[PDB]
Amino acid sequence: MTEYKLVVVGAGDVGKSALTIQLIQNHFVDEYDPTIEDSYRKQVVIDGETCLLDILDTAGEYSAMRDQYMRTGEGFLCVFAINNTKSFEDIHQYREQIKRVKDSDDVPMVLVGNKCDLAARTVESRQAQDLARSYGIPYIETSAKTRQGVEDAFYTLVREIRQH
Ligand SMILES: Nc1nc2c(ncn2[C@@H]2O[C@H](COP(=O)(O)OP(=O)(O)NP(=O)(O)O)[C@@H](O)[C@H]2O)c(=O)[nH]1
Ligand SMILES: [Ca+2]
Ligand SMILES: [Mg+2]
Repeated sequence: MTEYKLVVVGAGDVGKSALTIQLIQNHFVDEYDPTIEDSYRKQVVIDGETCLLDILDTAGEYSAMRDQYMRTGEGFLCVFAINNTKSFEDIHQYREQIKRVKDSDDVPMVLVGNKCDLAARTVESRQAQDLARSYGIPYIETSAKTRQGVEDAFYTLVREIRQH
């Protein structure tokens, strides 16, 4: 079956595990986050295509084994939290790590501004749109809490993989 291997990266506590578990289990993780990084699989229909997603949840430095885990990704979600400025600034470092590991400057990737249920945001949508457009990648706002945008972010990443 058609399989899309996706990897979720970004700074601590931006919601990588929460986005992943929302996609897989439709559940919002409140207190019990996996903390230990794992791989999750699910058969979904994306734009009429039945396919399998394998999602690797990553930890929020450099490791040869982490490169080995990341090298298997076909596409990447770079997640920040819209109420945490440092996590947005950190996006540059995660994108640099992907480019190195994939040996490419055009890796299928989506910028994810998570926690968009929080109207008390420190990163404005316009700033993230600017950054995304300068990278040449989509930008999607998500909430793992309300589930808004969650499937949109993963499926848009699949679309980027398809057209690469
Ligand atoms: N309000 C709100 N809280 C969220 C959202 N996503 C995650 N959270 C909360 O943010 C905290 C961090 O989430 P978590 O999934 O553990 O993030 P992480 O990026 O996996 N952290 P780590 O880097 O330590 O693995 C949790 O308490 C979670 O409930 C969201 O969209 N909205
Ligand atoms: Ca594949
Ligand atoms: Mg986590």
